[PDB]
Amino acid sequence: QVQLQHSGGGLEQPGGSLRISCAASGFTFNTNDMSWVRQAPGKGLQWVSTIIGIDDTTHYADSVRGRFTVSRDTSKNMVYLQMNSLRVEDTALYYCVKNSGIYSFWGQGTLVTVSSASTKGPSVFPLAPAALGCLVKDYFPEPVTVSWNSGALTSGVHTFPAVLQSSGLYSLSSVVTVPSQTYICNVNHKPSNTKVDKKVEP
Amino acid sequence: DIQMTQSPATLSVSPGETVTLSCRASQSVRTNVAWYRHKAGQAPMILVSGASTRASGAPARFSGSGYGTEFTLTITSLQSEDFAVYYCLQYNTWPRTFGQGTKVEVKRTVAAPSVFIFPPSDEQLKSGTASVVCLLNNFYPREAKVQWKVDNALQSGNSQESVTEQDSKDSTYSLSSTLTLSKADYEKHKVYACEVTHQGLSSPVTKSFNR
Ligand SMILES: [Cl-]
Ligand SMILES: [Cl-]
Repeated sequence: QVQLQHSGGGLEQPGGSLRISCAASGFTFNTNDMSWVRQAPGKGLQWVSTIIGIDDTTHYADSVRGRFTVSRDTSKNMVYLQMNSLRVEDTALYYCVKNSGIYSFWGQGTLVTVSSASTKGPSVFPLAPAALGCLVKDYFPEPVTVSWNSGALTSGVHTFPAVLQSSGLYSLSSVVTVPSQTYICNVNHKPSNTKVDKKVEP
Repeated sequence: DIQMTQSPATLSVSPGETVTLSCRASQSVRTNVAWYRHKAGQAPMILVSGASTRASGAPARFSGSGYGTEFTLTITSLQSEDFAVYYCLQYNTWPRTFGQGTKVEVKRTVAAPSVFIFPPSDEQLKSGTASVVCLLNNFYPREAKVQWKVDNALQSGNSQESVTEQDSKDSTYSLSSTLTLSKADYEKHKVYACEVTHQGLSSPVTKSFNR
């Protein structure tokens, strides 16, 4: 079957560089057109580039031309995307995709994060009471995990999607609607290796 | 560049219904247009290619029509997995261009939001910054206007909203609007108000507190 195996992406500083890839199989890769499509948080799909199977020619979007290079290695069935002079707006999920237009086969999304922020664990403030919660503020990069009472409290929980703040740090609130027992919010941040437990008191 | 214009931005429908999505090319793209379905956390999947040819592995319920500048997508008897975002793509020329997307959401009755306000915590004030959180719980439709007033002065540039996906059980939305202030500016004022406007509310509800 047509398989497309993505590489890991990364966390990069503006003006920095990254190379992402997909290992292909289940089709005649040496003669096939391969493309790169990206999706920025809260934005739509956007075409990045395509490499032509028959003659190795390439096409780019104006926003990436001169910075990004699409190449391939026929011997390993590898398609690459060398992303240089990285810009904040390059922050996205990148999909290697089969063909120049009819994208039937997609690789898994490769996350590329472009930011000047340093890795930082969140500060967990309480949302005091009915409704109560936790303010998971100033963390970088995504993601954090919010659970209540070590995972016992699962119903009536609204854990908001993170927003990127003006500071370049992320923030979200996790809220719970409860009747009238202690209430603890357990927030993990794997990038910074931080675990914070905060109990909410009225 | 060829501009691809998708309409409407959002479609509010029920499961089992037949539905049509529109896509408009700024100039002729002949029949070289494709349709895609995108659900969060999973890679987008192809539905239609060559404007009308249904794609090889796409379900039988997806149909496409049109040529030149006006294209359509028909979803016959839509399923729960169909509540997603649909993109059209032109691949007739370079750059390849996608449409901005059409969100197919779960139609349900109007529900007014339950509004709550939260002053900054004492521990947050120990760090030179204040966060006033305003909660808008389990409402429908998604459209909600949230106004922040500090001693009756309308606030601009210091708030950010976050809204959840449709609740799997009741198909409603929840929204947080968080107001950011320096500790200094927070101590200059008394009345912190969160005024909400929604189709389910006859009059704007205001949830407030005194510092
Ligand atoms: Cl997150
Ligand atoms: Cl079907």
